[PDB]
Amino acid sequence: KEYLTNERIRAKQVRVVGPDGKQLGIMDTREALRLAQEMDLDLVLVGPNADPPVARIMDYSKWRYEQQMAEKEARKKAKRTEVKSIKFRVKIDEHDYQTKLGHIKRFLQEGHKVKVTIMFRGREVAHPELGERILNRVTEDLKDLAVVEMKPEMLGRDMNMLLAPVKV
Amino acid sequence: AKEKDTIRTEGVVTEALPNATFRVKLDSGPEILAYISGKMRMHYIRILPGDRVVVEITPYDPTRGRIVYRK
Repeated sequence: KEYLTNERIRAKQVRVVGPDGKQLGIMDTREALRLAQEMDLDLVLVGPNADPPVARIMDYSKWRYEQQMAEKEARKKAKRTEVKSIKFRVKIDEHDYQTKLGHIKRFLQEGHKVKVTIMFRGREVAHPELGERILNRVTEDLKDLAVVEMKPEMLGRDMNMLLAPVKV
Repeated sequence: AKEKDTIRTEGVVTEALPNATFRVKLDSGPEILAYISGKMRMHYIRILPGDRVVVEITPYDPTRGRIVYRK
């Protein structure tokens, strides 16, 4: 990631690279240092793995900053959109259901993949008939905004689907 | 006098209302808000929709049933 700069470099002969791309060839390290000083820059060993180590006259700090910026860009472009989860229940009344649906819709709009689990608790036997029906209903409601990424998969005291946005 | 009159017909638990009242659809047909039995309440016997329960029903008003037996 990071390199040896001017005084950090202990190897005697190094291949000198310029601010833009000025090939100065294999010079002494001292000479390179002097050059850097003259430029008001620093020689930094950019290829320690190369023939008498490749070292660029550069503003090292500037380069570092650039690298950091690039990294940040990469991680900001990694898509902040993820999984929002919405545990339903068996006996969920209508208003509440609608609220949940609205929430789901909002999530979808934002860009999110939606874990639409149905929580079960007591009997957990008649579960698929009612729970599955509920899930189906939910899917129907979100025909336009959500494509079903998944299909209802019962693990614990529950069954989870995932949902995806219709169009990206 | 105490009249022996009631119908001991079964039914699917449709939906849970308050108190422990349910709109349960019978073997034969009509859904009546059926309240849970006292006995059931005493022995804490829960019910959820998706059940098949014994529901004693009145001659005076065949609209208010009574969920007798523990499922």
